[PDB]
Amino acid sequence: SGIVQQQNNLLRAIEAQQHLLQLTVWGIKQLQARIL
Amino acid sequence: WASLWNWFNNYTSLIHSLIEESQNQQEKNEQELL
Repeated sequence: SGIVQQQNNLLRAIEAQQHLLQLTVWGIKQLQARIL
Repeated sequence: WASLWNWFNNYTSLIHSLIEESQNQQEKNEQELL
């Protein structure tokens, strides 16, 4: 059961990393808009 | 941008919690199953 729980743990980590990644994408597009 | 920094902060702390819990569970699985 610890293996199945660990798969949930890593999936949740991957999901939170994706939200952080999308925030960095937002910032890059905003920086590009102000520079050009 | 101020809101962006606050969201960066909230997600960084959330991710560290999820990683820590994954580390603890990995050590538990290694001891309980190996």
